[PDB]
Amino acid sequence: EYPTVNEIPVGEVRLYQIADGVWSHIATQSFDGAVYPSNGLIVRDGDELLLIDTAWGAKNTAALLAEIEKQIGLPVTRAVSTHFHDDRVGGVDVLRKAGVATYASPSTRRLAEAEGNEIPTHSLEGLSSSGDAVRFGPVELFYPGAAHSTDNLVVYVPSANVLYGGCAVLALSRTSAGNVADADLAEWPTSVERIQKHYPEAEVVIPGHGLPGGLDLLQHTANVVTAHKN
Ligand SMILES: [Zn+2]
Ligand SMILES: [Zn+2]
Ligand SMILES: [Zn+2]
Repeated sequence: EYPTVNEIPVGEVRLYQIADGVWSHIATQSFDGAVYPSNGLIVRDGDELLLIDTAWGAKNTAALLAEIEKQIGLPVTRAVSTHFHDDRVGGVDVLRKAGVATYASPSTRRLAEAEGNEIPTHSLEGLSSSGDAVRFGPVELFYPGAAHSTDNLVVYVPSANVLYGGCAVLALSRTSAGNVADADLAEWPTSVERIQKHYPEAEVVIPGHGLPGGLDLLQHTANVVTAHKN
């Protein structure tokens, strides 16, 4: 029942309910000759919402806000981008203009600036080194170490044991490590191991692109990245 890339035209956004007050959002985008799906998260924060990642671009993110209004009907007040690529920060300006407080680590902000991407405005403190974790409303933010990018964060929702891996975690469908332009292939398996050790009770694991699954998405990722690296 999870929305697939084949089912979502570019410009449309789907929501998928994972638990009471937890949704993923799914969008698609034209990239490097293909159409890719992309996931983010929505977590209820009292009578407000916390958004994890944009929907990969301004038009997609505007559609996301519209979809949230008609499906959930609570305001997005804060957003966190989990690394500096456009599928995570592309749309930050739309969010900011809509009244949303956009957040990222200092590293992500720096890298977004350097890449010419939109820059989340507010800085997350306490995430500078491997293994660091902080609470942020209804979620925990965790820096597992460099992986898909040097700055990538993962997000855990303890109310539902939902682990949002973002792009540091690969879907089972991936046969390569994907876009590795900014990746640390040497560190990535160790960073996955940190996630495995810190979140052993995760029920659901959501990758940055493609279908959610269980904990074996983590070991899958380590396996693919190690094979790639070799
Ligand atoms: Zn990325
Ligand atoms: Zn602000
Ligand atoms: Zn990605």
